[PDB]
Parts: sequence; structure tokens; C-alpha cells
Amino acid sequence: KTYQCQYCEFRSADSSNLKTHIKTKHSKEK
Ligand SMILES: [Zn+2]
Repeated sequence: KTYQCQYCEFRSADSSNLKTHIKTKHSKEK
């Protein structure tokens, strides 16, 4: 299988680029 994002519809078959995704796209610096 693949992985999914729990914010948007970002389902990638990578972890290194899914966790970074979450950080740089949902939980950045606020
Ligand atoms: Zn996302």
C-alpha cells in the first residue's frame, strides 16, 4: 500500500516525503 496525509488529500508512497510534507504544508511555524 501507500501512505495518506491526515490534513489534505496527499497520498504518497514515501514516508520521508510525507512527514516533511505535513511539516512544510500544515504544521510549519505559527
Ligand atoms: Zn497534506
